[PDB]
Amino acid sequence: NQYDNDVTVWSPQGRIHQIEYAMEAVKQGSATVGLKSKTHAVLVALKRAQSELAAHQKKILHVDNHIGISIAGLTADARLLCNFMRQECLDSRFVFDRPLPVSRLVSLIGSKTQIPTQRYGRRPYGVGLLIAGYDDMGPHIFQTCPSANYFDCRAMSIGARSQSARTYLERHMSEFMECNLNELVKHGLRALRETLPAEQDLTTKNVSIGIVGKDLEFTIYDDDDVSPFLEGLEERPQ
Amino acid sequence: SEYDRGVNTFSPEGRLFQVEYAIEAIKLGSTAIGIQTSEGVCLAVEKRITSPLMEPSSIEKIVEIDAHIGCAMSGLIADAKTLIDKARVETQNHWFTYNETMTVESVTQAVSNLALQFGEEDADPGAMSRPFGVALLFGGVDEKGPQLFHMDPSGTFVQCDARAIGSASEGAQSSLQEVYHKSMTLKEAIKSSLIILKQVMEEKLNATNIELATVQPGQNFHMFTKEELEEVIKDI
Amino acid sequence: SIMSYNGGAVMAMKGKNCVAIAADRRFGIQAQMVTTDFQKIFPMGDRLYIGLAGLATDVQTVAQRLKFRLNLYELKEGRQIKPYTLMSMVANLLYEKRFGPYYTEPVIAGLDPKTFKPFICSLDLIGCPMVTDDFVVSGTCTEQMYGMCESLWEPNMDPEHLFETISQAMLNAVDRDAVSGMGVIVHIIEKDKITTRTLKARMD
Amino acid sequence: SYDRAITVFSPDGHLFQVEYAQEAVKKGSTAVGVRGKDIVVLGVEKKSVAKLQDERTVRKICALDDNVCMAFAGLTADARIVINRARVECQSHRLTVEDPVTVEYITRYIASLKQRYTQSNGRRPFGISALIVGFDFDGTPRLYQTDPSGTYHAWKANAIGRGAKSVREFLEKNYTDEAIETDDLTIKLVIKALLEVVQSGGKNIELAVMRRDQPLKILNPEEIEKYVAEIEKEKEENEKKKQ
Amino acid sequence: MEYLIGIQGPDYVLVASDRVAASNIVQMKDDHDKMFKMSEKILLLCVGEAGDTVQFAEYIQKNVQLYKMRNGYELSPTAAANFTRRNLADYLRSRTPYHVNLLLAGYDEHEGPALYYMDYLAALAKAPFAAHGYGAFLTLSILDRYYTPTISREKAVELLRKCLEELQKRFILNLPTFSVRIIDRNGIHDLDNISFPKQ
Amino acid sequence: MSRRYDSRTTIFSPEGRLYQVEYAMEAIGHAGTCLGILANDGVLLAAERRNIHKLLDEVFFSEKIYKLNEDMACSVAGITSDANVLTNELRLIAQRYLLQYQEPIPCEQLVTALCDIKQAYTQFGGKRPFGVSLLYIGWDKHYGFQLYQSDPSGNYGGWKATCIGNNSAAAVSMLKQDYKEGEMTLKSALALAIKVLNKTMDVSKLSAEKVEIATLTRENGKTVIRVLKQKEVEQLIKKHEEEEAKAEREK
Amino acid sequence: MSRGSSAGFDRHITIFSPEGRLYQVEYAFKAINQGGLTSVAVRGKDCAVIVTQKKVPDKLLDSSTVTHLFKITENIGCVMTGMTADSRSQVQRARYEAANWKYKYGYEIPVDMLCKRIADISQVYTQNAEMRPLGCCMILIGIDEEQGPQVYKCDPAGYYCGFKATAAGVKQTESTSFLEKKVKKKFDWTFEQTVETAITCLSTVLSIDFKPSEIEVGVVTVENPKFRILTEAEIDAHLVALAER
Amino acid sequence: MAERGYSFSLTTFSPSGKLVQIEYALAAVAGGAPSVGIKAANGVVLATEKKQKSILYDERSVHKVEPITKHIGLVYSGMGPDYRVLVHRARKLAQQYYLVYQEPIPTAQLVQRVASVMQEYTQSGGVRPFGVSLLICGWNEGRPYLFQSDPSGAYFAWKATAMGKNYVNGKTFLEKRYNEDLELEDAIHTAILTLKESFEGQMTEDNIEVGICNEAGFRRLTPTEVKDYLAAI
Repeated sequence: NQYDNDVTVWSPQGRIHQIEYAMEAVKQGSATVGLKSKTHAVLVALKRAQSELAAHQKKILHVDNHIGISIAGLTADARLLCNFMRQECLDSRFVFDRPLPVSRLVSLIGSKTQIPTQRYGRRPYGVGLLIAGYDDMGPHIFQTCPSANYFDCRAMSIGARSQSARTYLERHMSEFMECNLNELVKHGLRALRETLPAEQDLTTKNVSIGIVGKDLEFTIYDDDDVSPFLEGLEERPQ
Repeated sequence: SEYDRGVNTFSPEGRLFQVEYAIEAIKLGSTAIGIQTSEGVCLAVEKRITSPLMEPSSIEKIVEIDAHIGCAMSGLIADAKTLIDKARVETQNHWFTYNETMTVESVTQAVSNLALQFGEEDADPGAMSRPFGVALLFGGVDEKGPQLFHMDPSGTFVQCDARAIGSASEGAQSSLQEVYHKSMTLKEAIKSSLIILKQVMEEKLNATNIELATVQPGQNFHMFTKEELEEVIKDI
Repeated sequence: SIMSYNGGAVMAMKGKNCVAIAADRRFGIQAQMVTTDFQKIFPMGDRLYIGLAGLATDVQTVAQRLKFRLNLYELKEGRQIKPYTLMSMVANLLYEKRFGPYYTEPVIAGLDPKTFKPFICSLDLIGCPMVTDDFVVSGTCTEQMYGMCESLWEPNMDPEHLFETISQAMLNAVDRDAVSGMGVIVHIIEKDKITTRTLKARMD
Repeated sequence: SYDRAITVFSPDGHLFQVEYAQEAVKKGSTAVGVRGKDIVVLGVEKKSVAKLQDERTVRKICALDDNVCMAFAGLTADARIVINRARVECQSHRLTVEDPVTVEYITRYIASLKQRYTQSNGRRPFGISALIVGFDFDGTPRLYQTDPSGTYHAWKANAIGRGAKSVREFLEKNYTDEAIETDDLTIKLVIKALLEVVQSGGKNIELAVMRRDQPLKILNPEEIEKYVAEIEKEKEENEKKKQ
Repeated sequence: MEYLIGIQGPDYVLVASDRVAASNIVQMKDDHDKMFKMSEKILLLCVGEAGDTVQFAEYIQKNVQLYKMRNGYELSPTAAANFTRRNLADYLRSRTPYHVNLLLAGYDEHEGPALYYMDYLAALAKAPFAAHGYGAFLTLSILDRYYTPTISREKAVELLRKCLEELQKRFILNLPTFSVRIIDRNGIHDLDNISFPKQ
Repeated sequence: MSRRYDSRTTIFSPEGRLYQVEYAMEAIGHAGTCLGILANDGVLLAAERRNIHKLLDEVFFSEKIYKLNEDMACSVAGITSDANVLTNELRLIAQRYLLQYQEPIPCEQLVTALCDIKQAYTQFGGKRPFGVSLLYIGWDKHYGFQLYQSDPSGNYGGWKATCIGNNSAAAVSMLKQDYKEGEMTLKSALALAIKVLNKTMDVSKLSAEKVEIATLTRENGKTVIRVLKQKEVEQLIKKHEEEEAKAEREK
Repeated sequence: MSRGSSAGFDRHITIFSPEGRLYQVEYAFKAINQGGLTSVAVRGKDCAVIVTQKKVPDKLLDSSTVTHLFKITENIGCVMTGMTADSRSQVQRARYEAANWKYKYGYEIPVDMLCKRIADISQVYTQNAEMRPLGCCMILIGIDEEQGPQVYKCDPAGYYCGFKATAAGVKQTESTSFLEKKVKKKFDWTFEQTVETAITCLSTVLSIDFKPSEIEVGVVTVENPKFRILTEAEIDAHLVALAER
Repeated sequence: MAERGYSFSLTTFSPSGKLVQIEYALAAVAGGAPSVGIKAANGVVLATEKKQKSILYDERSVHKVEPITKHIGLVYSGMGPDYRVLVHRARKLAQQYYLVYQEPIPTAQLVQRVASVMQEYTQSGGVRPFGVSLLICGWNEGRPYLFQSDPSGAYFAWKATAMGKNYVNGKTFLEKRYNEDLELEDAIHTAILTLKESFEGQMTEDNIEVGICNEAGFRRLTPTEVKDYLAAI
């Protein structure tokens, strides 16, 4: 139709269709879950392999010693945004000699990604981000969207089939805050597993875990460092 | 018809139309195969010569990015020229600044950062007007050993044990999946690459129809001469 | 100092129905003479001439740029430029370089097209025009030229008297200047003909 | 400041502007290049002779440098732009490198310029194809072809423009080491290939020859007519003696 | 300081230049060519500030050769001299000025031989003979004394030898060898170097 | 925005054609006839005057013929104000060459520079092309007397005799039949021009106020460019009428 | 061509129709009426008066901020009609232009010069395609020392003119005919007569008896050139005087 | 907000070879108020009608006959605000010429520069052509000049011409009334009669504007002078 090609065209219903299509771009990606306790923020990303002979695509990126992200949607847009966030964190450490507070970084992201939603010939970023951070206010989980809106969350899941993960997180959100690190990671892993097909199970090949905490700088566990977190997982309840 | 939408319009399914069309353009390219073993990476491309009067040596579908990194391309080669030039410049820049060889992954990342830098508005004059119509296989040897990376016009790059790009990449990929095991040797990798290329090539496979190159730990990028090509092909 | 780098002297003088313009012919660099036939007087029309003194490089540059602009003017307008208009064009060209000036001081001698009334003027290096009714001088020996012209000039001279007056003024003025001379060229512009002469001059 | 994207991908993976530039090439007069042992020969069809036109002004064969020359098919004015850019590049290469260009270097430069015009905002691709011949410092004869998309290849012999498919079929059936053993045989091969598509039997042929270490040479109509008479004599001899 | 000299005959131009490249007190090179061949019948002789000379001369050479390629005919020596002067004058007031002194020797099929003098300020003069350097102060008077317009090329070479011998006798600098070229209707010809080999 | 209102002037058509250039050529075909003829002792332009009206003030120099420098002149067909733009550009190019080399610009170089400007408008910028075809006559020391023709596409070519504008194809047929290479003089060339204009201007009879003729010749090492007076064109037309009448009487 | 002919994009961008019209400018003139209000300006012998309709439907709206009367300088006043945000942008531009004119030339801008400047700025919108014209009309009043009171009107087309009296908005045709009748029977217009004429024109074309809160009045006089907006007390005094007669 | 205009042409060639936007600008001109120019032996008269749509309009506030220099006058037919743009540009061009050459610009030169501006608007990006035709009068070298400049950027020199409504009939009337050797007073009478041919209703000294150019310069006629001329007719 005539209203669904340009990001500068309002539809007669008060919507912008290009922004919703970028939202669909985020929904096409593989699932990822983020949750926080009193002291830790955990991202667990289900990685997807294009072929049987390919490595699983990286989903968790370093931003700074206290901030990491997991991505859904267009990977190159995610790399653009990650470079921007890294530059902001380095600017903060250069000027103020302090780590940039997470919510200020998320505000900068929202400001940067709102601009192309109003200018002709631009497009929205087609990437959704889960941002795990730790600062003076404790742990933080943030969700950023192609619409440039962002949410402070107790827990969140984005990507394909993320509604099941969101239901599980709804169920155990009351438990999350008093969990220790291993229990929190296991909650995230169960939520991520709820988005899997029946045949597929969580393995050290398709699971990536990012953790940040009070005394713990942001760390990524990919293949063999994931096994201690996978050990002890009960079989899928079905 | 083609100017109704801008180059940066999302489809209702969340895909950029132009990126999808470039992906479709790559299916018209000649087939390239990369195999990563523990002893090195092998790359093999069908030259796809159209006329007897054309000189096959003037087709360069495998190029040296650096002494330790080579690149096979599929799709629109003229588009791949600028990406390859950028890769060479980035490797030399990294050597100039840090006095060391760039890893294969960081070179692939640098090249992939260019894939979506196209647009009509909010651009400098002469900036890219469309995505590149190429798929690249980077094969190199760095401190992490031998590595093979696939890059596509969407800007996604992935590590691969073995991969086929081009026109027959589906059947060739299925053949790669049965043939490839982790402890494969480089000689077996080269032989299996040539077998699959012979299976999928429309023409008969001789020492002039194909390019084959290897990167190994301790040996630079090496493009197989036609005598070596005939040595390998003699028993297929 | 800069204006005296190459030497040179130009003079224009008004007659009854005629003009005269004369220049020395030496091209030299400081004390060393290089050539003795350097052109300093350029035609800008059938009855219009501009003489340039100062840096030889700026003499050549300004003559060529003025020829550029004058040719464009005479193509856009199907007429020959008037001497007053040429003076204004030269002044505009010089003032465009107010802070990076060309080191030349032009002298313009001509007859009005369709009127044939004599016109002479001089300009400074940044293009301040000065129209006189008797004579204008420019170059490295303007004091000597002023002495000669103030003594010898008379109103309503016929072209032969004008030639003798401007010739004697130029010869005796450049005989008294170290970096000018090596010959004098005189143009007499009347309405029906132009006479060019080279004077017998000292060559030291 | 005009920043429109003119060359874009179509849903089937095609760049329609590049294909249309190729169709513009296909409407140009035929050009044939043959690479010999000691000689490279270029030959261009003249689609019509106006009989009032100054020939020197409409030549389709031009020298890029002392050792490099090119013919083209397609749009003449685009060809003029490309040729001037290549000439500037050849001079700058003689300056920054103290040697002349190889044929492949200037071919690469031309091809990359064309590719840039297929992928930059606010401009359409060039509508020409080029045959570039010359000799390297090693004395090797070189023949290359560039197309509007920006791809270039090396050829033993090639044809571009209208009717280039039949001329290429003829060259594939005819190009041989024995057929290029001498310079005269190479020239006759070029003229025979052109005669497969041109009318009036050799009055519509412009022919140029580059020999090793020698500047570009243009055959005057007398030499072309003498070669055509030789070719027709050989045709008659073969027909009568074999039949 | 580097020496240039040109003598224009009725149908030829003879040019010579010193072959010394010096830095501080040491002759670094003793066979240094200061002549640049713009075209088949044009020579540019350039002296002056190090770096400036070759940059400007090669820029001019590139442009003259490009003109020949674009147009199919060559620039005349007068046109080339004026192009050189215009470029030098434009550079004079720019951010990259060239401190070069030039002789342009040329032969035109219609205008005959031509010799042009250009100082670093980009004043262009046409001269029957000219010289550049401190050694010009010692040889211009000899040229004034012995030159005639009808001088033959062998008499021209002898007169040049007189000038160079005067340079040997009186000039404080050691200039032992000179490159000599002649331009005529048949193009540029390299004559034997005029040398004064110290025992 | 831009995209939906953009005319796309500088893009290829599916057949490999440039539509705006072809339509500019149609505009050229509409305009008044200009003819160029080269002889051994000069060259001439003869243009049909389309500004014919009794209330029009007499033209200053010429309606369609523009001097470009001391040695060259041109005639235009197509859009008039576009032709004004182009003639100003040509004068600037010639003076730039004169400033650079201190010699007059050769004719082909001037034509080539203007044609490069035209081609640039055909390839990038999204602007419409110039709707002007030009005839150039000139003299230079390289090739003597020269006649050139240039199109809105930026193509140019040299000619012995050529025509642009209204009925240019019939005029070209006349020229092919009647022009004699290597033997034309300015008198015979003027006679041929009068006959060609008689045929091409079929609706309106040849009168001296309907045509403008300019000749370029050499005198004493100077180039002389002169538009013929009305009486001279009247005499040429009278001579042509006498020639036609006597040729009829013979037949 | 044909009456009301259209070709291409002449209904969407400011390009000529086959009849030579600019449809977007006409649509902007309709945008003026979209506001739904009407204003009248009348020139006296020693004064100029602008009276605009003031409508405040709801009590939640602070009435003091609902004005179409603005002061451009101390001595120049204006009434705006049409789209409110376009009107306020034009008011800001007019204030800037006046201040800059005073700064550059050292005396206050004449009313006709300010009107001409605004009109030039809007003609630019009529000739450039990437922006729409403003949907507002500006009426300026002031006192020129040489020529007395001045009423000038500029419209979206870039057309401007001086008026003896003028109107803008929904009922401006009826208002113009009423003012034509009043100006034909020319009698010496004092300040009171000018104000009453403006108010009675508005009240007769809107077919309502007015209240001091329903209209807004601004005046300039020769005695007091400064532009001043009448308070509700002065307006009620004028309304009482008009009602008794 | 984004201040970038369109960079593509809005006037392009039709398949028949015409630029339809310029023809539509000419249609706009042909719908304008009648204008007449007559070049007499010793001057030029430019007469236009300005019939206001109401008596509420101040006739003296706006002028259609405008001075460009002390020796050049302008009048138009078509769209008034476009005319104001062109008047401002012509005044600036005349001043720049005077600044370079220190003499008043010849009429033909100013006409050429104004026509160049109009052509620019026929070709540049994102603009429509001007919708006016200009009649330009001047006195130079003891000689009167009358030019007409069209929206395409083409200009013509005229002895007498008419623009706007009924301009074909006005041209016929002029060519059957105009003769050489005419004086300025008789040319003024003829111009007023040409306006009267297409005028509707009564013509008064306020319904029309008249400017004259002679050796004394260009000036607008005061309504009293126009009333005297109308009484003479």
